[PDB]
Amino acid sequence: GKELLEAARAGQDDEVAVLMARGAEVNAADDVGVTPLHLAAQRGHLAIVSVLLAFGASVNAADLWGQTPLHLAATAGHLEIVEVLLRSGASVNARDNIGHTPLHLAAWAGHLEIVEVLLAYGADVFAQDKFGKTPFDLAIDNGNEDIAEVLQRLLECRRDAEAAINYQINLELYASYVYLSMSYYFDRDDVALKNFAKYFLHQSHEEREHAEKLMKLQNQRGGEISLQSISSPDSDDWESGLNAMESALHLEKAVNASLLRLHKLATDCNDPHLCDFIETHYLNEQVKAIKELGDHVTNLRKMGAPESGLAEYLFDKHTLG
Amino acid sequence: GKELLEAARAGQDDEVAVLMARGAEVNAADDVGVTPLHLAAQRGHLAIVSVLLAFGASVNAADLWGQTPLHLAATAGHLEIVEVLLRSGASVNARDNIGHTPLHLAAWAGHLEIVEVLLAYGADVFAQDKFGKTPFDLAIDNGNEDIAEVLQRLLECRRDAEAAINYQINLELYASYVYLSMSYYFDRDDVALKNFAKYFLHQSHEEREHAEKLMKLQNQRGGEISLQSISSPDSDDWESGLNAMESALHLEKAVNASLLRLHKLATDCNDPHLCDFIETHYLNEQVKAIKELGDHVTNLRKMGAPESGLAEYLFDKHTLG
Amino acid sequence: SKGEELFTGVVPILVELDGDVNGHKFSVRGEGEGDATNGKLTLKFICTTGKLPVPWPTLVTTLVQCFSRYPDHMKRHDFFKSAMPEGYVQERTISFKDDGTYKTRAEVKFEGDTLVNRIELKGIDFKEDGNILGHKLEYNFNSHNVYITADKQKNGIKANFKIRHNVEDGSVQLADHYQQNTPIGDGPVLLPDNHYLSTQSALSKDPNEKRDHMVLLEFVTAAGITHH
Repeated sequence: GKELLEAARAGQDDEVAVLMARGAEVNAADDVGVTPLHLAAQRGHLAIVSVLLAFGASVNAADLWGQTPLHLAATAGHLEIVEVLLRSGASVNARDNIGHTPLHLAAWAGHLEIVEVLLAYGADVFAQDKFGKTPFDLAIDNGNEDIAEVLQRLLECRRDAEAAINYQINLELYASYVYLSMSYYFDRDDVALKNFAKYFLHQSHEEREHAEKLMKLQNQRGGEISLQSISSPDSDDWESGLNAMESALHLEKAVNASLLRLHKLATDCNDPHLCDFIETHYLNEQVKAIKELGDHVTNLRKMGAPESGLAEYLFDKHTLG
Repeated sequence: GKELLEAARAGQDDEVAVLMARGAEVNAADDVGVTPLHLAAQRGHLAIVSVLLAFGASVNAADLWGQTPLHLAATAGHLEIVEVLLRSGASVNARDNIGHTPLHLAAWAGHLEIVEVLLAYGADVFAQDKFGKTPFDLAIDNGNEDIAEVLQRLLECRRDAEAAINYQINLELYASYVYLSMSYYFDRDDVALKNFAKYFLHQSHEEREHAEKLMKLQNQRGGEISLQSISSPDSDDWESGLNAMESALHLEKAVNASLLRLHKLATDCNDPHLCDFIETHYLNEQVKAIKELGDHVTNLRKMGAPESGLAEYLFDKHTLG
Repeated sequence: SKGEELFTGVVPILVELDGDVNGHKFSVRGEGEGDATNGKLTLKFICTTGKLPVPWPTLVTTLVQCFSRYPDHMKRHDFFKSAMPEGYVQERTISFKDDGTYKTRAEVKFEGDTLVNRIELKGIDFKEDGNILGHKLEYNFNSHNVYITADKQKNGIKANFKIRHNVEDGSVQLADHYQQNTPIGDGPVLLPDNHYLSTQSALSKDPNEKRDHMVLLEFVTAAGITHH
């Protein structure tokens, strides 16, 4: 009923064994709320926590102070207990009264391997306590040096991915604006080409769908969209249909280069979902766009444009309409 | 008719050249079934095997003992012949009478580079001979040290991927059970919320489809499903709709963490199909689930729950139904 | 230096065995090739003396350890090597349980560069309506080991081992083999401490030979020292 806890505290693995074989209280709440699992985690005793878990102990046991065996085990420094608790269902994001999470304590105490296993199981790096500190702060105010480095790397990966997605949103909005300009150039009455105009209006709308997809993505990730100013296109007079097609080709190539840079960034920081998203929705459309626009340019050049009217007229009639 | 074989054996590349230019037997079966290609592979003579392949030799030539030029070439130690034979259609998984495959001999003899090129072309690491040994055994009983290491790494990668897929099956079955408990909590008559109940029953069934997908996957890979015991949910009384939604949120986050660990494992062991499977079927559903459940939690918290009836009533009416 | 060189490449073999077993005279010729670098031997035996009363599995054990794969760490414990082309002789006794015995002398050497092996056999003390000889045992083979021990009395070695031949009805026959290995020359032969030697082999037939044939390929290699 109560005589098991002192044997757990003294490390009497055989005594708690023989006394738990006989019907005994496994989920004992004590004079301050310390279950035998808590005391078996404070001291480093793997056999006791194993034979206690097998007999039906609770890994999440709300101590009178707000602690859990994972808290005390991460604070102590015993890695095997941390592993066997994480595999049994311990919650990596449980709070104290101060608000500390097991990673706060892992960073304060200075346990690198425990920090790694806690980061693998879903502990978040920018979580705060009541007083406003993140594990990186408890790491830098205590001289624990490498905890700080491996947490700074993750903070920086998240910040840089957020920034690159914002820049891609701005780049697609700019491309949409450039295509709108191109389209209303071919609508003048000294440039009377209607299917060039329809072509570039269609591209203008597709490029806005592209940017809204990235906005939705960044809201799904929990990041912050920060919209910016959209530059005006470099020209108002796109001299001909050939020159406009070549400018669209260079623009599509620049967009594709930015996508490749963002993909390499998401690969460095171990982000499978971002890489899958980029290559599923964005890398096969750019290849097809570049192929098609290069086809248009060689067709127009062979037919004899720009020095030939009746080349752009018949291209506009037969290929674009 | 027969005078070419002794010139192949002596390494007379020019003689077999001038004699094969003149109409000669290329697929010669000899007094024990040794074709000029076999003898050209035993000794290291790349020019002879090239001029024999060009003239229509058979790379799979069933010797009277069961050998093939790939067997003798892998046993000897000549890498260039192994490459030019593998590119010409040699079968990496042909057997002797003992049952040895070219990798068995590559591991016995101690040829590291040949072991690598044979592993690139589809030689399997756990294949046995009649006496029951795998290439790792022939490697460890002969002092060949690094063959053993690079084969142990592969054996371990396969074992660990099998184990992680089993653990993911168990985790999704447990999540399905937890949702079933949640759903039949809101069906009591002191908890009269019907659309909370329908919600959590739907999630309960989706999570079983998720686990059957992984079972099918592991049968497609040739692994062994090993089912285990399913723990019971931690609570029978989920105090309110807010608390149940928050518990579902933490559960979905734990499942997502396990998926990320398994993806990193499949990335370390060079397994493109497993990574593609994980990010195609599993990583975009978890993101949407977490987004939706966090939306539900903030809506409920703003409306004034749990300290407000008429908050969960109207949430149940308007959002869940 | 010299004794190890003589096996740099392939070696053709010619094995002659003349035996007398209970009024049964027989000659056996075997043709094939071997390499010591991989401990590999590949042979085909044929009896030009008609049908033979003893099963083929019996003749397998008694038909060139000079070809076993030897590593660079046992370069100092290869007794069979240091004596080439010096050669050597071996006297073997094989003892069947639940039947008689064989006494077999063999002289092994190089002849030119062909390995010719002359063996004389006297097998007696058997019951001629039995199983070990009466073709009741199964046409198969298993993996085996040989224990080689230094013998300063003959400045050579002794080799002892035990073979288990399974019968078509689950039972096994355990033949115990002794042999004394001694070199012909008085030169310095490398002295191996007692260690073991693993051996595997496989038996098969030619599909288009009308005589009595037995094709066999085999891998043989030694060990016993736990070196660095």
